[PDB]
Amino acid sequence: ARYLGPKLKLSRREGTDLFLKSGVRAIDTKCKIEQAPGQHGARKPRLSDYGVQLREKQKVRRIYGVLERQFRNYYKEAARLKGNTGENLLALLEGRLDNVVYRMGFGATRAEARQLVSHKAIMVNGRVVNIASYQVSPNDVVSIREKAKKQSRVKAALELAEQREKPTWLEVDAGKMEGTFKRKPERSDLSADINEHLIVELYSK
Amino acid sequence: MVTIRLARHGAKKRPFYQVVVADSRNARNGRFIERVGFFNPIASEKEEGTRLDLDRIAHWVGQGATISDRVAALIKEVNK
Amino acid sequence: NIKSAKKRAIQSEKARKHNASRRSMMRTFIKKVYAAIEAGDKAAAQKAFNEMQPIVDRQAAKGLIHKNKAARHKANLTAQINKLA
RNA sequence: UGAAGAGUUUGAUCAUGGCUCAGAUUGAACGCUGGCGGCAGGCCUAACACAUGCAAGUCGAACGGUAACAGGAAGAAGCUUGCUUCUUUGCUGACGAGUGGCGGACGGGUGAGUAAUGUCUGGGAAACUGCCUGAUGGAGGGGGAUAACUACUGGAAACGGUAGCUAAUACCGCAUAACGUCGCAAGACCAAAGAGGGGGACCUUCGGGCCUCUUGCCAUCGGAUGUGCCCAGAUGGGAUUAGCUAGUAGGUGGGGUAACGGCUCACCUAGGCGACGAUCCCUAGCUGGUCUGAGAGGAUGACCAGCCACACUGGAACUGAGACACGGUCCAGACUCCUACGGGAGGCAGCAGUGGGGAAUAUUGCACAAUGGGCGCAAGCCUGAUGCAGCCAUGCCGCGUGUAUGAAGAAGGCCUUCGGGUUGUAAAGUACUUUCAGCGGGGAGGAAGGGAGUAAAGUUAAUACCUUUGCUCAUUGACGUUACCCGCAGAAGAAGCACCGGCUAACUCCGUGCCAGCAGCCGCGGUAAUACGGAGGGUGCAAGCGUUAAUCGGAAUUACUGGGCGUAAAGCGCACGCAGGCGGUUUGUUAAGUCAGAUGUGAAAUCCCCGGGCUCAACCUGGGAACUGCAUCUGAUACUGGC
Repeated sequence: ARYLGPKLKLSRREGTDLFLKSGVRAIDTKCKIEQAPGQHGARKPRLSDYGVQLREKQKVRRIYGVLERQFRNYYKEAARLKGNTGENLLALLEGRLDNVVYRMGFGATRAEARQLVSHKAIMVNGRVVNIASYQVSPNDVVSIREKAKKQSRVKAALELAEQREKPTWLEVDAGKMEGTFKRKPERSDLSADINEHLIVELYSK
Repeated sequence: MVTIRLARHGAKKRPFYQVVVADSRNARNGRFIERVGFFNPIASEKEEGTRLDLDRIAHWVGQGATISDRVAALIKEVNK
Repeated sequence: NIKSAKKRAIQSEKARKHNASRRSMMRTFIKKVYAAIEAGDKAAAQKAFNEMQPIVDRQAAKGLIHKNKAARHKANLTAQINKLA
């Protein structure tokens, strides 16, 4: 599922921008995040003792568009070869084909990037791939199919990608819409909207 | 009759086949003396596709087990 | 269509009238050889055993008692004429 | 590179002992909702019963022959003397049925029985072993049956019975016969079939004398592989079953089987088996496997691979290489069906529907296309084997239902001493995006080969037979609307269900007023119900979401890893003691047990490593590993038992 409902009401409830429906009217003010302080008290009357990590667990899911059962499986595979769930977990999410199509700039949102992958428009090493959870490795070449290379939103997404922070671990050419992974993303750069004592005891908590 | 024969192995619309030595006598792919190869009708157009233990077959024929037209033709796929 | 198993009991009873009849004849032949030992001794027994020898092989030539019992009968009685003093 | 705990005894608190919830799950069932595709699995119940049709054949290159087709062979006539008719005929291509050889125990379905002579796993001795494969021998002679056909005949028939007649690769004798028989050994004895394609000189009544290769036939003795047999280690409950037994326990003599044993009989002997549970009774496919958790451990063995048993209910075993015979025999029982009435067919726990049983489990689908087996020397024929569709959120996995734009923020809704807030970029309005589905066209490969061409200085008598290559002609596709490509198509056809007093995520207002309707526990509802029903807003997961009778986790609260006995719950009121458990120490020796080393084995799938094939993976696999086991050989010589 993709939730398919109104988006900005989620980011406002998390006091954090989730990049949902981002671009154009969503850059430079009028997103209104953390600007409604209420008429009396913090509206935490109450509220739940486990609210952290519980809302942080929805945040880290919703901000990549990743579902519980797959996120729990990421937390299990991330431990292999001494990978550490405090490091490899985030680098696996950033290494997704739907995030790589978003970081190469062909989608303005991770949803828009996913909707290029599933709609049979994306290739990895010349082979067509429709799996948004495909893990891109330090030798993979990612590109678009000829039927989609001239689409309006794809060209508009590249006009936003050049204003976004540069992902130094990859290469891309916009005239062919073809790029290559050169390094795995690293925690010394890869930084997220999550607190440092949270999601390090994920599940059973 | 001990025979060198092709055994039922594969998937729906994707047959693979193995070759074994057995008295027949015995049922389908079971209770065989030893395995000697696999066919793979596709073999992905590669030399690491299709294998046959031509030297163990040479000790099992003679003066040994029988080999019929379609199984004596497996050597033509490895060529040989 | 056919089912030739449906013929095999009739083909067995029609043959039984000789193939089991000769089992009674062979059980009797042992009696004729022991009766030739009392008729008697080395100058009757080995002459009379040679009436039985070819009939046992001539029955075994058709199957029925061929696996061991035909040679068993010949060996059993060869040992009984060899026992004579 | 893995492993939440908590609640509940009170006015409070610490213990203990039960009980309970938050997570996984099924061949399931139930509720609401439900698309594209893929991989599996799909009567668990009545071992209840089956309509209507099938599921097993083949050889004319063994043979008697011929209902038909077609060509020869032979006669009689017309006179129209060149065109036809009549009366015969396996001689021959071919083949209906008949004789004769081989196949059907290939390969499926089902656990009723059995706590086992049974699965898993390891051994042993007394036997047989068709076809395959290896070596060594053999092929003269005589005689009698019989089908088809036809004439008779039982019965209303179904279904075939009889007689006359005739042949063998059908049958028996008379011959010949090995390293077989038995013995130290000489040696005696037991058997049977030719057939086919090709082909010259000589000869005929020219439907073979005779040459040549192939393949059979009869026998002896080995391998290869199975089949029969007995053991060992492994093993559901019950002691408010404690004794049980008469082929039970041992001997003597027959018979039996390929072989063994009491195996089966007849007689002598009285033993044999028991607390390591005999005896008896209830329940029961087993293991590869499956689910659960960090694992141990627990609950359990559909499908799957292998093995053992079963064929409506029951007996006997026979055939054959093989059945303790799904589509067999002699039938019997319970039955269904037929009979206008004199006796007759049969067993879906095959493939499919259906009556019944059930909360419940998919279509009387398509096809001899591919493959195997069977017959055939081969062309070829048989195949509900098999190979594929069809249906189902029943489990698992990849993926749609749009996306872009758009407000001092609309109308409408909810909350509010009515200020204001919130649904909300959500909507409308305007543009993208045709993924999936829909729809027309193009369209693989899965299909090789026989006949012909070929090709080896083939075989030979240079196109038989036999034998070889890659291709062509013509024939061989159920799946199928294949896969895949190209276009026509327009937001168009596409979203649920549960939850929001405390534990416990998200919560307020209305109505009801102890009523109605709720509840995992504390407990809800009498005028603020965060507990019912609604409403507006949130929480959760999503083609799924949920509710239950239950199993695994939480559960160390069944306690081995790993429980407890002063009272909370269990230590016998006491004395002695057989059978059991346990026992100092110096030496040797036994090797049951331990530890060490090998050779066999531990089926294939499959975990885990790892190479291919579809993106990942389910699946098909190619190579590895493990399965600490068990046996058979061999060391160490320490401890335990033994002496």
